[PDB]
Amino acid sequence: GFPMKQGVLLPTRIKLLLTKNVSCYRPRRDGERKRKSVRGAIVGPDLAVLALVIVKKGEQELEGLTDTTVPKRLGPKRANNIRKFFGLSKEDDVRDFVIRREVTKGEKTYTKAPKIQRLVTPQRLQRKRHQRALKVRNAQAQREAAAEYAQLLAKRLSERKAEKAEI
Amino acid sequence: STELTVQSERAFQKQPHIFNNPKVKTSKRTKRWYKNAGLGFKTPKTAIEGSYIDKKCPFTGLVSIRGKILTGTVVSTKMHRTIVIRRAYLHYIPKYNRYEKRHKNVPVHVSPAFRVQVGDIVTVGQCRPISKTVRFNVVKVSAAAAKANKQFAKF
Amino acid sequence: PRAPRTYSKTYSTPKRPYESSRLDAELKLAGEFGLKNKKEIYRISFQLSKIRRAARDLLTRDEKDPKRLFEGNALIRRLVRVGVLSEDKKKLDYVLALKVEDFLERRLQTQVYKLGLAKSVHHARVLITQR
Amino acid sequence: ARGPKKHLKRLAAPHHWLLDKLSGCYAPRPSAGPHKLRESLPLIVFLRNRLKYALNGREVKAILMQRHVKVDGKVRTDTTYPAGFMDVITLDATNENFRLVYDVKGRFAVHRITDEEASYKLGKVKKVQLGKKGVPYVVTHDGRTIRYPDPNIKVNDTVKIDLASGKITDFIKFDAGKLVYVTGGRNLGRIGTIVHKERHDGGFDLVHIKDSLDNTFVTRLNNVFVIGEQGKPYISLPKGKGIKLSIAEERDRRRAQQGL
Amino acid sequence: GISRDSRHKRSATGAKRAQFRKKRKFELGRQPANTKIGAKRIHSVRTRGGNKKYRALRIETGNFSWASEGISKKTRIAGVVYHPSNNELVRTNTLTKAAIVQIDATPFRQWFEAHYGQTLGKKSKNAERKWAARAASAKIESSVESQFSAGRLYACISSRPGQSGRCDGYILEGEELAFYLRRLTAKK
RNA sequence: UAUCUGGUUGAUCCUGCCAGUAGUCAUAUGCUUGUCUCAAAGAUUAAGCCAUGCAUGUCUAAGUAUAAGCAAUUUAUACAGUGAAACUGCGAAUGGCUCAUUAAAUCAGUUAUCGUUUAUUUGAUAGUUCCUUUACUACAUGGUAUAACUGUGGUAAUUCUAGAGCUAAUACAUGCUUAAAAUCUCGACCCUUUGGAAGAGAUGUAUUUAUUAGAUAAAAAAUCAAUGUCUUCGGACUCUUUGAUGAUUCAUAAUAACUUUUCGAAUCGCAUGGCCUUGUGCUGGCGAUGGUUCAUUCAAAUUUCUGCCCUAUCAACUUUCGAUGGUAGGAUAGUGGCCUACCAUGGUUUCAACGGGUAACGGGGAAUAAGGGUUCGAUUCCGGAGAGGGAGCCUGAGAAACGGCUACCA
RNA sequence: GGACUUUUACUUUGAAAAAAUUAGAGUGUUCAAAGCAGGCGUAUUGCUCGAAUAUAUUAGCAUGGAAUAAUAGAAUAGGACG
RNA sequence: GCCCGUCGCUAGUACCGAUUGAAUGGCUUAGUGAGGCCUCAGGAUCUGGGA
Ligand SMILES: [Mg+2]
Ligand SMILES: [Mg+2]
Ligand SMILES: [Mg+2]
Ligand SMILES: [Mg+2]
Ligand SMILES: [Mg+2]
Ligand SMILES: [Mg+2]
Ligand SMILES: [Mg+2]
Ligand SMILES: [Mg+2]
Ligand SMILES: [Mg+2]
Ligand SMILES: [Mg+2]
Ligand SMILES: [Mg+2]
Ligand SMILES: [Mg+2]
Ligand SMILES: [Mg+2]
Ligand SMILES: [Mg+2]
Ligand SMILES: [Mg+2]
Ligand SMILES: [Mg+2]
Ligand SMILES: [Mg+2]
Ligand SMILES: [Mg+2]
Ligand SMILES: [Mg+2]
Ligand SMILES: [Mg+2]
Ligand SMILES: [Mg+2]
Ligand SMILES: [Mg+2]
Ligand SMILES: [Mg+2]
Ligand SMILES: [Mg+2]
Ligand SMILES: [Mg+2]
Ligand SMILES: [Mg+2]
Ligand SMILES: [Mg+2]
Ligand SMILES: [Mg+2]
Ligand SMILES: [Mg+2]
Ligand SMILES: [Mg+2]
Ligand SMILES: [Mg+2]
Ligand SMILES: [Mg+2]
Ligand SMILES: [Mg+2]
Ligand SMILES: [Mg+2]
Ligand SMILES: [Mg+2]
Repeated sequence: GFPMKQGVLLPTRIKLLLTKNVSCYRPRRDGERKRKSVRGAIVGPDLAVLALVIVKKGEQELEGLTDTTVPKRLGPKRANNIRKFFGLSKEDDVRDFVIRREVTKGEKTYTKAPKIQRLVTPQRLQRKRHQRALKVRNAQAQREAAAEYAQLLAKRLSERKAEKAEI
Repeated sequence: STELTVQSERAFQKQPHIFNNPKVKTSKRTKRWYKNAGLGFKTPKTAIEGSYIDKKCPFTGLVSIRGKILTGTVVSTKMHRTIVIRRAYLHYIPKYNRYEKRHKNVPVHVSPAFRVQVGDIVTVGQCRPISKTVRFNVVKVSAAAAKANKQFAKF
Repeated sequence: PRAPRTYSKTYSTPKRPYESSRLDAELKLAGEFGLKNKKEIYRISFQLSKIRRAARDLLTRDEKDPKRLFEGNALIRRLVRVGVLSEDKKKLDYVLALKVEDFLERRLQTQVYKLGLAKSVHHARVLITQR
Repeated sequence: ARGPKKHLKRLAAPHHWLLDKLSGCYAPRPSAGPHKLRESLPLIVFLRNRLKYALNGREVKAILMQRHVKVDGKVRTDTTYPAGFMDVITLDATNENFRLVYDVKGRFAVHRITDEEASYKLGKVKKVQLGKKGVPYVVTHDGRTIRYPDPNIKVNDTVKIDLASGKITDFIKFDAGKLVYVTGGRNLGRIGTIVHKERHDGGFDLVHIKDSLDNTFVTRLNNVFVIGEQGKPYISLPKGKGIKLSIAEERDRRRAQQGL
Repeated sequence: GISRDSRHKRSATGAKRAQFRKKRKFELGRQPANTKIGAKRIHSVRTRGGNKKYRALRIETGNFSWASEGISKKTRIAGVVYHPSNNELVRTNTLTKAAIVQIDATPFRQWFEAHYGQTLGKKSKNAERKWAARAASAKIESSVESQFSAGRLYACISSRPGQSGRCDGYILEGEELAFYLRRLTAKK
């Protein structure tokens, strides 16, 4: 039951060090690597199962395959992705193009659409408006307290020359 | 210790970031830098008049004296630019109510602003780890030679 | 990982195990105050012992020394408090004197008998231990 | 040993907390904050062990989470938040203000203070460097960064602070003859004006103190906290005014007060 | 890996010390970048507490400054020509601090002539002003002018390429240039 | 709390040991054993080996919900309650255990960092991001590729997982922006003077290098090269600005550039209001999570002075293969023979080096009570070290981690 | 602020100084070993004392002392003051 | 009277000693050398020179 691993070549087994983001391994812990057996990527008579994908459909239909067609479980949830799974232009408004999945509660048939993320909304612009506003507001305040200190030094200098003219 | 040559290494010796502009015609060739180490230790004139380089010099170099200040009498000047002194002292054993003579040798860097010989008493100052063993830098000679010229010939 | 729960012992044994004279003198104390143990005597003579040490130690410092006056007074008043020390000899060269029976004379055992109410040191015990 | 320690064993905890030996095995380890570990009173100890206001620790969290309690103004929701000298604990309910200021035995006393004295605190400046962009700053024993302070202000000076806003409204220079609170050593909690300071280039300037009972003593300059003028302090001092009486003196005061 | 403890290593008496504890990672050392010349290739390395260090292995350009002219240009790095620590660095043309290199001159040329209007070796309005303003200042220096004919300038690397991913330095000048000039040929 | 007694002789006085005597937070064992409280306890020998169970996980209004989940009601046709799974984030470096190693090591007291790293807490801190700069750059917000899931599977077997098909973000990867001004270099033109100019670019922070300012030890002049501001056109310059430390090439700033370019909010929760030229315009409340730099706090790492048991049936030791110093680099978080090159011949020792032994972790302390001492400390607190033995390392702020991985040995 | 200073031992006071332990104060855990409590009233709406002190030495620091014991100084004058 | 040594018995202890005897533990020459890390290459596939 050991699995193949693309690009090992060899028609045998070996034991590799495996990491995150790699086939035939799911790390149990941050920065963990486990040393595991692996089967080669070259088909031999020892394989219990060969995994195969259809790329061109031959002259005849294969029962449970061409003849049946299974729908894609989930639909588009991010803003522009709906816009691309329908081709809409940032004009058409998504909210009515989000997909809707019906279901029944025995005698209550319900409806539940996603939750469009990265949607541009009035709320979000108030936060953009706010950031900039704070940045600039601070910026001026920071000049003020600065210039206030220039003064605190300017009429401190002319106090060391009102002192240097007393004696 | 140093003496002579000064430019005697494979690399060029220079105080770091002390540029002398060749364009600007000067009467001293090398612009020199120094400080006063503090704690009232006269930065002797030989360190200002000097031409030596020693980066581990307390007056011309990039060390810094902070911490223990100690004295001891020079017992070894065979190492180039570093000496070894003996700090003697009496250690008290309570049961007998008496002390015994003990001693320790502390190795210490000595800048070619000083001319030390064996037997000279020397006030050293603690600095940063300067080598495997040396944690001190000679900072004043409270000696001279111990009356050497009063050992000349006959009448 | 806790705080050491502290203890210490409250009695002391005699150096010499079979001194016929100390032995008599000891029983007689029990016979008189209704004790059950030589320990009950060992206990006190030990208390007494340290008190004297405290008193000796204090007596070697100079007269009107701060610790002496503080720790001296404290010792004396506490002794008076339980009625061991005489009002007159309230200056710790009689705490230095003192003796065991001056301590024995103040056990509830002994008071509960002294003003009647028991009429025997033993009946005194039994009454006390019986609530 | 491998990283930050997160626990505090009872007995390792500072003494002036007046924690008790048994009833557990740990003490609350003071959060990282404004005051050093070993010179602080965490909120749990003050709310519970001083004020007796909660019984359980678990109750102390329930109290704070309502945001009753506010240090220096801000609301503070950290069971072991490191409160410390010169701060202002406030209970919004019970209309109650406190200041953390020392005993004479060296302990943080409960000390009730006015509703308006509670709107500022004192801070010893611990350093004054020239920060980024040429802007000079001071930093105070309780870790506050205050930009653009008075030039005349330098290290060891104390400083009155708004709380309400960040700013410095006044400072007191470290001169011979200024009211001093002692924050450290055995002489911790004593108060006494200043005689003169031993210099000692290289480390540990000594500061000679004399109080209002013409008794004298010394500490390290580090341990000296300016708080005002002979007579005139700048905060209300806890009763006994940090004068420190002999054990005999204190005995007598306590066994003179007796006639029930 | 590489340790930097002192706890191996005999005591100053010469005594042999037992092993107490194992290698900690905070006394760790890592291997030399041994950087060479050509086609930018740098590898970041994760050093204590976040803190990247940049390990240059192969560099072809660095930022070099002519101190007495107070400018800095970015030139190719031609070669390593002298190194006080170890000759193998020179022969394998390895970049490290202290290394003596040769760079390009033609950026320090294009600046000079466009600023002095004099040209090394061998008509605008304001330019003539500024050019004439300068000089009695255009005197350069023989041992530096010569090098331009060759189109290569001697320079001492001043950065730490294994540390910072930069191979930077200053042109050689006056006193210190004479030092290496002497060493160059009186070894050649 | 300053005490001795029995035993050599025919008897005697001595020397002198054996014996007695008492304590032991000092172990075992025997016999005996009723009550309150207190409560040490697989250290010693075997840091020998271990069945099985448990000892690290974690969610707020506030990162991610189309559960083909539960709930239904109560306004919600994008979402909205509640919420498994999973992703993301944080923690797992604390704690607890043990005393094998360790004899100038650890550890203690006392120092140093002007020799560094520091998640976090607390406090400060960011108008500069684009581009030959009128036919313009998503800002009303740019990219996919994945878990969970669905379905197809493989193995005797595990916290094994494979092929297929989906889909999120505070995961991954991108990428716009904002005032006034001042100073710099270029310089189209005009004109000879003593000379001046439209207008063109550049200038956030961080990185790397080089250069400069960072004065002050009491006062004055002349001249060279550049070149500032004010003319009562020979001339003058008059007020002239300076932080800290015992001490710095310090803090901070300035010039020329450098960068596979660090940071500069494409985030979330509650409220919904002002304001007219009625655009769903332009604004705008409270606080979360972020974010660079500095400070602070929890830290760490090294580090100065002095101090260890027995041993000479250990007297010379140290440099094979760094031993002691110098120069340069490299490496590090950073000093440093830490490592490498080159060069030198140093370093320690009867004041006991070096070697050996320890049935040796160090300290606070414990037992014995005239005093001086003697003996003990695996073990409730602090420090250190380890996880069967060694080494290696990944993650991370922090491990050379073992209830993490990798290898060898057992 | 400048300009310079023979070295030490001893002793005095003082700083800096963990807690538990120890010595020791206060408090009737019923006593006690302990513990750091507790004590008063209007016991219906709080009053209040506490949680000391000492030891803590050898080394380092800081200060007073100038006996005792060392060290150094001026003799080929290369002496001392101006 | 005391008393010394060989010689003889029983029992116990330590020594010397062929076996170039044995065992444990600590270092360590030379040879062989796992593994991760760094590094020169590599390029199953997968995109805009990089992965
Ligand atoms: Mg979103
Ligand atoms: Mg030498
Ligand atoms: Mg805590
Ligand atoms: Mg200091
Ligand atoms: Mg390499
Ligand atoms: Mg006999
Ligand atoms: Mg007889
Ligand atoms: Mg006879
Ligand atoms: Mg005996
Ligand atoms: Mg065991
Ligand atoms: Mg045990
Ligand atoms: Mg839902
Ligand atoms: Mg631990
Ligand atoms: Mg992709
Ligand atoms: Mg991110
Ligand atoms: Mg000047
Ligand atoms: Mg200054
Ligand atoms: Mg700097
Ligand atoms: Mg509205
Ligand atoms: Mg032997
Ligand atoms: Mg070296
Ligand atoms: Mg030799
Ligand atoms: Mg000996
Ligand atoms: Mg051992
Ligand atoms: Mg121990
Ligand atoms: Mg021991
Ligand atoms: Mg053991
Ligand atoms: Mg460990
Ligand atoms: Mg085991
Ligand atoms: Mg080995
Ligand atoms: Mg391990
Ligand atoms: Mg385990
Ligand atoms: Mg663990
Ligand atoms: Mg003392
Ligand atoms: Mg105490």
